[PDB]
Amino acid sequence: SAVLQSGF
Amino acid sequence: AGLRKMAQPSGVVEKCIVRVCYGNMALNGLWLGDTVMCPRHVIASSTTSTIDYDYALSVLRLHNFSISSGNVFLGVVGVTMRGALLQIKVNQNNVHTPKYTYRTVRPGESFNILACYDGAAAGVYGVNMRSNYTIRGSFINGAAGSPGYNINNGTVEFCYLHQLELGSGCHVGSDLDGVMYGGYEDQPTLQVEGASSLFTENVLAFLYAALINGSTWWLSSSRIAVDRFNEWAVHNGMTTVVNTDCFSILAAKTGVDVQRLLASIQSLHKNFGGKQILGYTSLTDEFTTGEVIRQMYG
Amino acid sequence: AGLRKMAQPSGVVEKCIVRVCYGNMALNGLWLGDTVMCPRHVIASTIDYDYALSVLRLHNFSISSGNVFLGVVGVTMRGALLQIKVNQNNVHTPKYTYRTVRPGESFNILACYDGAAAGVYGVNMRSNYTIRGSFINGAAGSPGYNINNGTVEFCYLHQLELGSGCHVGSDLDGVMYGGYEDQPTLQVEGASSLFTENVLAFLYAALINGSTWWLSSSRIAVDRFNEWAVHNGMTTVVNTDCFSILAAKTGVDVQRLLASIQSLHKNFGGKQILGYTSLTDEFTTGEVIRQMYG
Repeated sequence: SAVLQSGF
Repeated sequence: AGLRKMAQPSGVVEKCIVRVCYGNMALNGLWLGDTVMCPRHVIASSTTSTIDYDYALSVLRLHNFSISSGNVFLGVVGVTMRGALLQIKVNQNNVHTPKYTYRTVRPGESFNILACYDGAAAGVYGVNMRSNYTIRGSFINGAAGSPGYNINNGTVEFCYLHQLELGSGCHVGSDLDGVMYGGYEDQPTLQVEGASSLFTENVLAFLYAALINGSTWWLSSSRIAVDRFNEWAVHNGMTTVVNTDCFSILAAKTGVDVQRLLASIQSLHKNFGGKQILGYTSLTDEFTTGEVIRQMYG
Repeated sequence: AGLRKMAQPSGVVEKCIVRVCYGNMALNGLWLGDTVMCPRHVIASTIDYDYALSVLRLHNFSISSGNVFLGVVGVTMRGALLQIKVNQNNVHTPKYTYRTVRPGESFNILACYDGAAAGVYGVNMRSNYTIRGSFINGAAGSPGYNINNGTVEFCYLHQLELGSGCHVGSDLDGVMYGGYEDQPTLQVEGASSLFTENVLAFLYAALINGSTWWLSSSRIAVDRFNEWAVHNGMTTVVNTDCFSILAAKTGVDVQRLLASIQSLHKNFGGKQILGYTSLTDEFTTGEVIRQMYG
């Protein structure tokens, strides 16, 4: 599943 | 001598990096003039179910943003949606905005990745756009918004803003118009990268660079016509050769023509038989004819 | 995910490059404070550098940052470098130090021509004190650097290319890496062996990225491996404590990786690891941890 690479 | 996948100097682009934060989400943005571009998933309240970006935008609070360049915070004037990007109007111009353009890259083309975290550049490396519209990059969480660029005569040509990583661990961005490369979705859904083929014209460029650097053990004495090769390529995971005008100077430089190289490619595609070519143990299509010529000759 | 050989951003160093001309020679210099460092062969026509320096006229130098020419106040010899005192302070001089790199360590190359940065790429000092760079005529004086907590560590100024097309430079004290000469005389690079501790780092990166096809079930002790290494184009393993977190995260110890390295030598090339040649040694433990975890 695609991982949208923003962080916390 | 030597061949390295290199990047152009990053200094001009480093001054355009901002951190963009919204609620629990933080990623990077690109500050040009009085605008910040960043991936629109920074305003998603999930990344595990399917986002309605229009809804998310409609209920957004402009003050809930935190945009910063180092210690310099930027006030948000307005936000519009721009494909898979947010277009954020901010209250200050970036005085360090370079002369720039946008251009969408095509498969087979090379560009530079400036990998960023928390609004600061961490690394810079060259990449080449694959036939299935992904790049083989290196990104972890927080890297979204990382820009792709080429520098041509002082003008920075922006071509990529990092968006997501597929299941296979390869990487997908949008152009600066907000159009996703390869039509992938900025959703946490189940996406599979398509089939991928070696860019034969790039592999040719690599072999020419190998000859210029004195690697010759693999060079065939047989030839094969482009026509004939192309029949073989499409069954063997390589692209067809269209244009050979780009090999004129390299064939002139080496005294080796495209047809001998196509024959060598057929042998090498199977195996390198225990040996190396400029340190590679298999064929690379990461170098364009342009990079090779510039690296061999200036 | 992914593993790529990166360069640290080059912006802070880009502003320290100048073009240094003297007579017929042109190359690059590193301008810090009111000092320009460049390779001393800019003043050569074997070579007696003291004589060349004794017959030299300051006014014959042409040193420029962009289209701005700097006034040359003095020159002193500094091993294989010239230390050239100029009449202006580089206002963009970063916080910096000098450090000599050791074999196996990574740094960045800023490839320069005519006093301007053209390309940036990461490298790794090899066992025979050379680097696998990419340079053509005019590159001399290109700086190598590491960026560490806001400080620029300069470690390399490009000097020359050997017959085998591999590259040699000096540190910022003017000491040539490996003791090669800055002479037109013909010299051969010493034997180069794959840096094993780096190959170990790479294999851990591969595990972390889900590459396991190559993973051996056998094991071998470090010192028994080192005995094999020396007869097989590989360096000895000396430091292993830096693998502790990697070994912990993967469940795979060093002895098992050393066994895997031996097997990869026997069918060498039969498959890639993360798209790389199986026995890649350009990645240090630090680089892998930074890239996998931050």
